[PDB]
Amino acid sequence: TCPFYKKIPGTGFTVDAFQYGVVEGCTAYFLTHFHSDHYAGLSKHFTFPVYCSEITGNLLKNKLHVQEQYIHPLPLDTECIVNGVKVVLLDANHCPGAVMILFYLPNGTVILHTGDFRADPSMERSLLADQKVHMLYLDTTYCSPEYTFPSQQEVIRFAINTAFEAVTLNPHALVVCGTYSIGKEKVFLAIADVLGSKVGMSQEKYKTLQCLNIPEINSLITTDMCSSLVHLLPMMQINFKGLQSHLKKCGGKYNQILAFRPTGWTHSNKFTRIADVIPQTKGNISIYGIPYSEHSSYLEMKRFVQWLKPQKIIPTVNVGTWKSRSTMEKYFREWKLEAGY
Ligand code: NI
Repeated sequence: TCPFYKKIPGTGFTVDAFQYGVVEGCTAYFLTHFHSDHYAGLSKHFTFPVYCSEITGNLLKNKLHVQEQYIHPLPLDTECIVNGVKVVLLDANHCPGAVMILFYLPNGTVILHTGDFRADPSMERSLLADQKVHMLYLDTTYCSPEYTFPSQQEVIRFAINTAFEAVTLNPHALVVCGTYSIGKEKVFLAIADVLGSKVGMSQEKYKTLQCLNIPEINSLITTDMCSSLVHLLPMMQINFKGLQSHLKKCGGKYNQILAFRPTGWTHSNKFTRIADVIPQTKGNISIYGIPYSEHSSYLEMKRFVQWLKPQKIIPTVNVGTWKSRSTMEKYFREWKLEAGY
């Protein structure tokens, strides 16, 4: 059945709750972003109001074939009324089109649902600064102190410098980047830019990227693999067998692959700096795992919450085990006692 942490009290609303059938009493279904664990259930047969960003609405129409009459896109940073309740959508610093949702309840309670997010100090100067938030529905993906990672900017610097050096030493090397969802576009787009290439990809992935309102996209991507030296493949194909196979398909145009896997966290982070990352190599294939995260580190999450000072926190991630739930509740109490709220 629909879990309580997907329901917004005092409303008829749910958040990211499309795989439970008709949720009894739900008058509006919000979708925070286009990732499969969150949209699971949606299709052309859905006949209830879906409330989302413009970009998520493009993807629903084009990829899932949801009918237009049931897609209700909202502008960001704008007070809107939905079934008699004031709401605002905020940028979540996740993947393209991802939002947080502020609900202003008729009784005066204010609720923030972060969806999936990477907390950032820039959020401290949005419409969130303007009133108190009582309840926070929190993306707790990496809510443990072991989870450190570098800035996205540091990671992209490493990737750009590594790719440019490789291809300049060997003009016959091919760069490959893995993907299995929207997000993390900066990785392959930044590398393509430094090399003076477009990124080549399948027709399905090109279609998906053409829904994202990214500026000058027609200048950065292509379905013509022959004209491109940065290729995108399914994440599943980023291994030695899958890459050897891909290299055969390129007909002796290339004699080396440098591949990138933009993972979330991996336990090389507890020890190793970005400067010190090394690839796994077999023959003329090298694979780099790089820690490009679109979720908050522990310290970023902690700073956001200690700034916001919510009265109650409802975790939305890692809620399935008692040991996880209890650990998270201990951190929330530490944060509250350190900061004084
Ligand atoms: Ni997500």
